[PDB]
Amino acid sequence: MQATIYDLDGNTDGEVDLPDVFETPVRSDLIGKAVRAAQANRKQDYGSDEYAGLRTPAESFGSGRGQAHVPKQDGRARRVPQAVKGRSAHPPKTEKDRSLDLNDKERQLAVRSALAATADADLVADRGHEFDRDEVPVVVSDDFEDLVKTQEVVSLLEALDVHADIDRADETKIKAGQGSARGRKYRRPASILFVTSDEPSTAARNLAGADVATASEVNTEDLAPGGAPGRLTVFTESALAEVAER
Amino acid sequence: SKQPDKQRKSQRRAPLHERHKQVRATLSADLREEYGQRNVRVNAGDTVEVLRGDFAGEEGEVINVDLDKAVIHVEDVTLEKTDGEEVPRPLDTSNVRVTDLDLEDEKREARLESEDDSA
Amino acid sequence: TSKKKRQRGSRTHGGGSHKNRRGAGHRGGRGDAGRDKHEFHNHEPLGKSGFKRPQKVQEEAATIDVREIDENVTLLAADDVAEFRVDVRDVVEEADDADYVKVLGAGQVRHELTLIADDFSEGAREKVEGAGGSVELTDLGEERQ
Amino acid sequence: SKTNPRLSSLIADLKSAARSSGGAVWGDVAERLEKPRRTHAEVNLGRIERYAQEDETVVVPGKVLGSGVLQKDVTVAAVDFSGTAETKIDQVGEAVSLEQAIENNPEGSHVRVIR
RNA sequence: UAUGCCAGCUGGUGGAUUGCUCGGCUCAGGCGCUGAUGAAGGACGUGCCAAGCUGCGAUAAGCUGUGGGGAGCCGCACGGAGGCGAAGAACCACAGAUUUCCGAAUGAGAAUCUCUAACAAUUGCUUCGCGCAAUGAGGAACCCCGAGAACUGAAACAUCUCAGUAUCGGGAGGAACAGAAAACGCAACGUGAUGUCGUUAGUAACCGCGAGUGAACGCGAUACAGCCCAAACCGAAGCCCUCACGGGCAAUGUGGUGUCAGGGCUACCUCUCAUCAGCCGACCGUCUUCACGAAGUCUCUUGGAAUAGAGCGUGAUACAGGGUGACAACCCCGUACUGAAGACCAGUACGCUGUGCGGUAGUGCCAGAGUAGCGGGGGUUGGAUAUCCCUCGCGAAUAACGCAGGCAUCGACUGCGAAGGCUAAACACAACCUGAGACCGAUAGUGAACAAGUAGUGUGAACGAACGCUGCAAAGUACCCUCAGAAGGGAGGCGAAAUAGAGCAUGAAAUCAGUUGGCGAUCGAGCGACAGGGCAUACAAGGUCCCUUGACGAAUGA
RNA sequence: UGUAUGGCAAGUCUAACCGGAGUAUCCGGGGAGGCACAGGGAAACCGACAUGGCCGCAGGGCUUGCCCGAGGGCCGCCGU
Ligand SMILES: [Cl-]
Ligand SMILES: [Cl-]
Ligand SMILES: [Cl-]
Ligand SMILES: [Mg+2]
Ligand SMILES: [Mg+2]
Ligand SMILES: [Mg+2]
Ligand SMILES: [Mg+2]
Ligand SMILES: [Mg+2]
Ligand SMILES: [Mg+2]
Ligand SMILES: [Mg+2]
Ligand SMILES: [Mg+2]
Ligand SMILES: [Mg+2]
Ligand SMILES: [Mg+2]
Ligand SMILES: [Mg+2]
Ligand SMILES: [Mg+2]
Ligand code: NA
Ligand code: NA
Ligand code: NA
Ligand code: NA
Ligand code: NA
Ligand code: NA
Ligand code: NA
Ligand code: NA
Ligand code: NA
Ligand code: NA
Ligand code: NA
Ligand code: NA
Ligand code: NA
Ligand code: NA
Ligand code: NA
Ligand code: NA
Ligand code: NA
Ligand code: NA
Ligand code: NA
Ligand SMILES: [Sr+2]
Ligand SMILES: [Sr+2]
Ligand SMILES: [Sr+2]
Ligand SMILES: [Sr+2]
Ligand SMILES: [Sr+2]
Ligand SMILES: [Sr+2]
Ligand SMILES: [Sr+2]
Ligand SMILES: [Sr+2]
Ligand SMILES: [Sr+2]
Ligand SMILES: [Sr+2]
Ligand SMILES: [Sr+2]
Ligand SMILES: [Sr+2]
Ligand SMILES: [Sr+2]
Ligand SMILES: [Sr+2]
Ligand SMILES: [Sr+2]
Ligand SMILES: [Sr+2]
Repeated sequence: MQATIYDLDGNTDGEVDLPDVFETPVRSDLIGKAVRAAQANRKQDYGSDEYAGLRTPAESFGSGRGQAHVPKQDGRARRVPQAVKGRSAHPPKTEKDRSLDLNDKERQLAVRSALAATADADLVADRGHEFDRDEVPVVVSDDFEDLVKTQEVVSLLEALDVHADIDRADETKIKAGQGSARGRKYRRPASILFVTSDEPSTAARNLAGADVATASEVNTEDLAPGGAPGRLTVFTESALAEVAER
Repeated sequence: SKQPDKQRKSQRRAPLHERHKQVRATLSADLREEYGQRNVRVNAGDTVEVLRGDFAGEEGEVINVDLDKAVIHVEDVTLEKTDGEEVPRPLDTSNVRVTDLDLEDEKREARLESEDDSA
Repeated sequence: TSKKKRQRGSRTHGGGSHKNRRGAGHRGGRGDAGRDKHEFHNHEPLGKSGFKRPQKVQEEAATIDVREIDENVTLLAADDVAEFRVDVRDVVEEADDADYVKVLGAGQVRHELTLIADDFSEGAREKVEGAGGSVELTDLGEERQ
Repeated sequence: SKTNPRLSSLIADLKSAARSSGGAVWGDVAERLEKPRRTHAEVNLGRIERYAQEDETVVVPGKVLGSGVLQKDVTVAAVDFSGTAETKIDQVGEAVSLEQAIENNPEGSHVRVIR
């Protein structure tokens, strides 16, 4: 198919052929499997102290004093799982493999499928993104990589009728639960992904919910956050070309 | 650190010289233009305007700056005890704005006027 | 919902009487215990059988059936096209760490092939010669005497 | 329960064609595709060459693999073909998707089931 | 209706629950020795008033210097009194001063004290004098060398297994150990120091051939680095102490040469950039710390308080996180960007000085003995005839010789020179620093969020808890009455709230006081389920229900 | 050792590790090696049906009982 290139003013500047990978059939089950694997592989090993509750010479008195055969020390119960201050019976273990394996072919197919989901305007709108376009992904010229100011990227996205997505992501949610105590108090909607070629866009990175990536290493996660296909993306002309052989 | 526990810890357990940054208030439009700073370390000679509490809108001289409790006393910003004595209501400098400065110290004036440093 | 997830409330977790899931007595001893007494069933019988030759006096031959060569001749355009001629040593995988290359005779030979290998089976010759072809033994293959 | 959306659609399409049109094959193929993956067909070319004939579409209720030789000018229809299978079939005949076979022949006529 | 039963209401009791996190738990990166120059640890001191903790040491919460920092300060800990600070304090970094007693504890003794100069004790050097030095003890685990169980498994048990594990003795370091082939043995026209990781593989091997046990060569990686003696031939040409003088060592050999690309000697060719000794000496990177650092504290409404809702506006290489009277990019700290310092890499790399690599011919000059090897007895190992080691006995050759290649002997072949020595880097741990989290969230998580190894128990070894939360601000309740009264109570005052009033957010159940509804002093006990009646009921969140008659009308049926 | 789902398929998967980077995630390398592709025999050693016959389910075909009949079933035959 054909993809319309846009200049830094938001006007048309020709068109190049939209590569073959954008016609790869959308496969949400494989995309979801790849995101599930990526999210799991960054999780840290944890577990309670191997000796927690075992640091006592507590012994059971056995039969005779009208008491249950529970290990006691200084007339206080210890060690056993049913005892207060006792060991955890089946606790989280550090030795546990918390990683998920994925075949390269299966993962590569998911990258290709997620890239393709980016080319369907209805799937992108189904995902939740707010925009006023027909043609998707938004293809921009390589001169996008030379932009320095964030405010300049706002102007271009306003000219491209695609800024409404950043307004959607300009609302932080204060999560329910104790994640707050561990550093995970806030979260926000995922907005526009910016795929460049040389270096990730320093100019676009701070935009609400925006994620910046490069064509050589853009993965399933930035292409489909949370496993949900169809992210409103914007490619650089050279990025569109390089993302073809992935 | 991004961790909340460590963040609050470093603020409460901060040494005395590092507690100066805990008693900083925003400068007025004129003072921001004059010295090239957005905020300043509140001194016991400065005039301040209350922007947030129950005393919002009131002006007054800064009578005391407690570094340990990271709080300030401003003139007439008081509470009336049961006996009748008017005791100061401590204010967080974050809810306050500096209108006039005490430049009796040569070092503070020089620090405010230098483009490479800040006060 | 799994089997494991439906166990809360069952008391016994599928173990029958609560007197069952105790120690090793429920298993009849630890590991392979009683492989000749109470649990002799479906166990390989006791004893020694045969001998082993030292591993460095052992030869490992790389094998290939005529059917594998014959089905892939048109696809093997990177090898000699005579009046087809193919050096089998260049076709078989893991032929570096192997002692010798042997062509076996399973399947059909629909083409006229001139195969070069270290060893051939009686049936590998019969099928190649029987369809207008030749069999060439290597200088390493000159051990058959 | 199938996890692939494309297979779920193919089964639904094979069912629609079995009921609407006069076909008995597509509903029979749908029933095998609803069965576990291990029971699905994993057929090599040497079997299509042995049992198929020209002008009779070969229907594989699974996947076609590339071992062996195929000389016959046959049209093979399957859920998927391996890279080598599709290449070797297109050289002498035509490798068609089961999805196209339902559109080209909704009545399921002149067709041979191979597994 | 008393005693009383059930449910509820008001108030307690209790401290669950919800919310909160100054603590834990785990992972990751960095870094890593201390001590006779007396450590670590402990004791006793030390403040204006000082019990605990922390700090400090008779100069005692401290003294000096440089730098940073800055108008405040006098630790935890908000008191009273008083004091210090522009003579630039506090505070932080680096450096230094002081640094009681016991403690390896070292003059001698001793429950932290005492008695009349002290490296006690063991050593090396030696001016033979404690003159100059060394050792001792500590450290989270890691590391190396020795000693070495049992429960257990085998459904008993003895070999075997648990296991060279637990535990014990000795010892080093920041890492240890190992290490430049008498190797390997995909047998080769092949590999080429050593660790380690992946694999080889639960393969070979062991084993009441039961249960169990269990490598290696090779390969892919990580990191890479190779050398010094003894002897031959030289023979004092040498080394140590001292400023010197001078002394000490050394023919029982200091020093030169040399070290399997064998070397030496003799005769020659050429040449060095090898090696060894020594000088200089980083970039980068990583870890930590620091400087700088954009933009609203505008309108209205609610509120005790606006970070809320509605409205308007701004920054962003900064929309990580925290603070702030409620949810904050723009109020404060920070965060991006840029820059700075220290530490580690590393006294390494590079560079340099000096030295001199190598080759030919001849020469039986040299080349590590209780060894190699054999035997008796044991341990250990996968090591089977073929592991490694200990012990008793025996015991060789001399490169023209010897060892190895998984049974012995002999021959051939291939590999390699033991019985002397050193060696960077890649790997282990987590004390210490920093970072991180689908970990726990105060009966959890450490025993320990609190006085925590605290209170407390035991002669002792040892054992060992519980206790988090007023409020936006102490505004932490003046005055009056009562009372034996700083008690308590009443009234009163503050605050949005005192049912937030001090172990003070919330405030469950068990349960207690008072009280409401129902039952109740002639009557029977799994306490109820389902039906149906009495009596009782503010709203809200349910709105149906009764009777005449009529319609429909299964089975059944006058 | 089964099973369900998914990728690839006469193949399939990388391990340690290396480079990149948005730096534990992730992108690209890495096939060492494992399992499968032939078995039988203690070993020496030898080395197989890309189909020859008959039934016949599903499905297809026809002129509507008659044909073709994957899979499956019964035999042949082949390796040791
Ligand atoms: Cl064998
Ligand atoms: Cl097949
Ligand atoms: Cl080798
Ligand atoms: Mg516990
Ligand atoms: Mg909750
Ligand atoms: Mg300034
Ligand atoms: Mg003494
Ligand atoms: Mg036993
Ligand atoms: Mg037995
Ligand atoms: Mg063992
Ligand atoms: Mg070996
Ligand atoms: Mg020398
Ligand atoms: Mg043993
Ligand atoms: Mg606790
Ligand atoms: Mg309370
Ligand atoms: Na304990
Ligand atoms: Na009891
Ligand atoms: Na793990
Ligand atoms: Na049980
Ligand atoms: Na090899
Ligand atoms: Na009574
Ligand atoms: Na360190
Ligand atoms: Na005290
Ligand atoms: Na000191
Ligand atoms: Na000494
Ligand atoms: Na002496
Ligand atoms: Na037993
Ligand atoms: Na017994
Ligand atoms: Na045994
Ligand atoms: Na504020
Ligand atoms: Na012996
Ligand atoms: Na050898
Ligand atoms: Na508690
Ligand atoms: Na391979
Ligand atoms: Sr008894
Ligand atoms: Sr303080
Ligand atoms: Sr304080
Ligand atoms: Sr069961
Ligand atoms: Sr037990
Ligand atoms: Sr038996
Ligand atoms: Sr291979
Ligand atoms: Sr090397
Ligand atoms: Sr020697
Ligand atoms: Sr032999
Ligand atoms: Sr409690
Ligand atoms: Sr006792
Ligand atoms: Sr009152
Ligand atoms: Sr009765
Ligand atoms: Sr009727
Ligand atoms: Sr692969």
